[PDB]
Amino acid sequence: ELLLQTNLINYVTSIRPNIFVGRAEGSTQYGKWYFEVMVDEVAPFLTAQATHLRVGWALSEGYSPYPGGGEGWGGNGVGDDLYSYGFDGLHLWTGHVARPVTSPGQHLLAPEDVVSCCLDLSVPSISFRINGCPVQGVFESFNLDGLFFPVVSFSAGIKVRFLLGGRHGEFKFLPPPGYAPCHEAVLPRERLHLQPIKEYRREGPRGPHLVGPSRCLSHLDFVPCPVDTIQIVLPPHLERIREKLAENIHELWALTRIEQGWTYGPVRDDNKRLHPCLVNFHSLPEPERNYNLQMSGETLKTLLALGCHVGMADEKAEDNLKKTKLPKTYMMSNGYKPAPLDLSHVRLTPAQTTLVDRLAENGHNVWARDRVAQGWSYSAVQDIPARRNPRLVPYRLLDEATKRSNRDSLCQAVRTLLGYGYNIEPPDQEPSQVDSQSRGDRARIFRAEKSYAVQSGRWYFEFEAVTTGEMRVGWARPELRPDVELGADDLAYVFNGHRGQRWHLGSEPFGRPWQSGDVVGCMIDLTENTIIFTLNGEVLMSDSGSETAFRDIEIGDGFLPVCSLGPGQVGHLNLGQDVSSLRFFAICGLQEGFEPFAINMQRPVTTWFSKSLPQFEPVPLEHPHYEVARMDGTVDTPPCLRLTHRTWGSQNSLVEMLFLRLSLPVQFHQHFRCTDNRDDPEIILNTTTYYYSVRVFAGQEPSCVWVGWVTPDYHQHDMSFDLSKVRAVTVTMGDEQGNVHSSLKCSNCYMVWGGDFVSPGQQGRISHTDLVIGCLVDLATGLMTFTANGKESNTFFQVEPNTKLFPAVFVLPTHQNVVQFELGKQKNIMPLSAAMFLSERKNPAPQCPPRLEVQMLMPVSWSRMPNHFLQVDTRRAGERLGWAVQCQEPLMMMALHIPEENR
Amino acid sequence: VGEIFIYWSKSHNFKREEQNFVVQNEINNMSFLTYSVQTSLIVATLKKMLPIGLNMCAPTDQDLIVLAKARYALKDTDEEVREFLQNNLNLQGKVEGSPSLRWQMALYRGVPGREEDADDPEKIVRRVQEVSAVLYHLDQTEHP
Amino acid sequence: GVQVETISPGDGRTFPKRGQTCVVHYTGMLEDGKKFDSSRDRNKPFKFTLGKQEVIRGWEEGVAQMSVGQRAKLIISSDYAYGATGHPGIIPPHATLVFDVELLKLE
Repeated sequence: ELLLQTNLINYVTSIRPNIFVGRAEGSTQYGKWYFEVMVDEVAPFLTAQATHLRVGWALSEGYSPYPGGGEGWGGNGVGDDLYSYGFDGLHLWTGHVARPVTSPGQHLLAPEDVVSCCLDLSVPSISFRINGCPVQGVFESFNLDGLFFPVVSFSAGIKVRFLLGGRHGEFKFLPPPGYAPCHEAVLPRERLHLQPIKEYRREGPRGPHLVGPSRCLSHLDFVPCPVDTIQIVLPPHLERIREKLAENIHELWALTRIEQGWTYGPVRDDNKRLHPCLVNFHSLPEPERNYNLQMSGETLKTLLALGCHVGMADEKAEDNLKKTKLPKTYMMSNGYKPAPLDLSHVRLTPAQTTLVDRLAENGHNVWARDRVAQGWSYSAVQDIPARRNPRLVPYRLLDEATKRSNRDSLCQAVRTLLGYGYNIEPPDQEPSQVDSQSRGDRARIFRAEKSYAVQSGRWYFEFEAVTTGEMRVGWARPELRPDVELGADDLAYVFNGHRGQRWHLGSEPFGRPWQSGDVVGCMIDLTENTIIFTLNGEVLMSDSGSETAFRDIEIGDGFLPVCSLGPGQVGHLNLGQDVSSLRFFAICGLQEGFEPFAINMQRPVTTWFSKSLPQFEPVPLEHPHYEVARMDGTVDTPPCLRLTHRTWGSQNSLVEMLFLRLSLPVQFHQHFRCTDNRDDPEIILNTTTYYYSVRVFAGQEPSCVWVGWVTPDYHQHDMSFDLSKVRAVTVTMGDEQGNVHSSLKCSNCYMVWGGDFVSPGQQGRISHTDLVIGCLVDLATGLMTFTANGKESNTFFQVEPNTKLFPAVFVLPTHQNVVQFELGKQKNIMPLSAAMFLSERKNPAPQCPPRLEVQMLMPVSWSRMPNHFLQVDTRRAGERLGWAVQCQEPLMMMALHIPEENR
Repeated sequence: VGEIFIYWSKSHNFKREEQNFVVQNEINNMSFLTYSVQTSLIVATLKKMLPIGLNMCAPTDQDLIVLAKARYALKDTDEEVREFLQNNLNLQGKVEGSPSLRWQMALYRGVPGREEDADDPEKIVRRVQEVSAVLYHLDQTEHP
Repeated sequence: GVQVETISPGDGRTFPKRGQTCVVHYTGMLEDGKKFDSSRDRNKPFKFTLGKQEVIRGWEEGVAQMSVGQRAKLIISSDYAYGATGHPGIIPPHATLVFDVELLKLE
């Protein structure tokens, strides 16, 4: 528990199909899904550690198992966090806890085993079947704030196959009634295939490509959100047109019908191309003419709702408008020619075209919302009897074919309006910065290891931009921070060629933007203290015309190659170990005397990257905003750790969620026991209950404070935190015929909201008193209770033996004095120190040793990149065999384990 | 271009005449590139052509280039430097001496057609003398 | 203690008999889940003869219930394990031991 532990562990990696399913209010996605995994080969012990193979489901946002070491002893796969739920033949895995699950003929997943996974988002629940035999266990009541995808996690030595139904793997067992094959969940714009998850690295023709974050859909992206139109009231001067617009669109529609070959006939015979409605709009039946009259009215009403200004301009143009002549051949049995008004003169402006796009989107979204209300859902394969459609998805996710199929009709409609002579002013498109992500924390930074820092000489390296988006490349100081944008501070001199800027302590125009395939050559000359950039061999010049990009550079501790890729970006960093691989070194730099950065290194240069997994780190002693004071105990107060906001109530003040914990955990016992104000010696010396309080200072709104405990695997940097955001799941085990034997609740955050203890009358008014929330834990029974101002609360929790819990406080500061960890005690209740430190196990005197300190959650941190990666082969075996994943070459790593943090 | 730059450096009236021309005509040298010695096209053109000159000097010849630069500092004529190199054909950068002369030399061999060249001691002396003179005068120019 | 839970099935017929020599691989863990021993780390099967009291009572009673080729998890209480004394420096006093044992062959 004190010395760091070491051990050799297998590398573990995850593979999924690009299938995403979720739930949301009014979503267009079906609820029940089913898939299978068949195991062809497994080597139980390819290395000294047992082979890893787990199958199950995972949540889009949150399941980010990076290669190397993570929670516990590394090798993180399905079920090693509260975002994934896995099965390994013998155990249900979740939250890094394995719970044995009964099944006929139990055994670890072996060759020729078929695992059937069922996900019912209605309950919600996840269930398994092994070789058709039910697995007597279920996951339920888990969070539904993302998209779920099938996943298999594995170590080297496996060969398996996803069976997704249809032409993507024929199921070996019949899906349970109501569940849908997962091959139906593939989005219209995508093609089914197997991919890794949250990869920062891949292979490519000339070497490894570095990859930026991947843009992921949200479960709310499937909710059609059209603009309301019923409250719109049609104006009379639009009403007059409404009719003629209906007739004109009908003329065009019938023209297209006859072009495609439609003939007039009394009944819907598409086989013979018969068309009773091919008759004139005036001759068209009244219900149908009215139906068209509506769609027209909705078109104009949507035009109004978007904010478009529509106004009569020229009646002379309306008079001039002439119907195009129709060939006599176009005369079908309708006995009518659908004459359209020749609108050739009319030209659409680019803003008008964007408007047409918006009308098409709104119309499609309205239709989709209506169908969802009827009870329809999306499906790659149409099924009219089942109310499953291949188009029932929000417009943004539709394939280009249908999108243009709609834009054509909408553009013709607006053309008709303009021809009738209407000024059509698009709304002022007020900029709306989406800022969906934190820019500083979004782009992933890849840098060379600090030990490679160069302090003299003339060095060169190359960076090919596979994509053409946001990427920066250049030289960084060893102390570069991971959460700051490159060049936003003084620690990096970089070039951002999406718009052609230099970055150091800010941006400046420089150079020209690259295109796909362009190679930027970065040179640093430490004899002249300059930095030069070349694009495809040609030096990039400033506006002033200077060849150098930066000058008067202080050497300091040296420089490192660095790059940053934004979401969806791909680069290729060539440090020049193989001098022949460099593409423009000879053209510029070789004769100038620059040396490739890694010219004479036996081994490839190690790199580190900015991992976006929030981690708890001690509060920096020089933090610009947060200060922690270690208050000594007195005769009337216990030891305390007080938090204050230095920059409160001033310009530059930072006000955001703050997630704090204490450096040391309390650990529950291995076995739980079977079923005036002076401490009583025997009670205090035989008690297993421990206490600590949090004082929320007056002026700090209790509604912005959460007090309690966290487990070692809390990694949520949620700026809008609520107790509803806490990860939770229930694992239920029973017999063959139900009869639940056990139902365990698993979570990583056990807290009480400060708003629960605000008096209903006091609500809405600031208070002048402090709020003291006390937390009690019985390490021998697993029970957790809370009190507020001495009054017991109704919130209680139950944890399993061996659970580690860190005291924690989540707060949004609203005052200079925020909160105070009070490490005191109660009558016959021991302080935290007695549970945290073995030497103090029987010492009732509260203490706060130096090791106990306040830590805050930091969103990004540096992480070493493995020098070698698992070689996974994914391929479509066949229309019946499914999609095969294979991994045969073993790969191990020596892992250093911090006992107290369980990572 | 190198001989023209050498004349620009040696002869001194030519400098005033260039400067007077540029100032009197108010022709912006920066516009042509994209007043001062840097703006002077005589040195700029040679700085642009220099890589093409260094490219005919094999990496092994760097030490000879330094020696020739020393002679030109001693103010020897071109013939004197030519004879100096001719007799001191030795003192040629050895590949085993440093890794730099290994990877540089490998890359230089890589270029097609660079196998028959450097066979001729007269050829080596030609190139070293020329590039050394150019570099020497460029040094004087860049650092007054 | 000892309780045995199958992981992979064996032949189900050939069981160790007193006096036979069992060849096994094993991976030892404390009840907390901390590895403390593994024959696979040394890459050499461990051999022991039943009845000679060479291994702790937990192994003696557990491996006897496994068929050749079977892999199984043995959970051994302290009393059947090193118990109160505790193998100093490795096993704390009063520790329950969890082993992942594969019975390769008999000889």
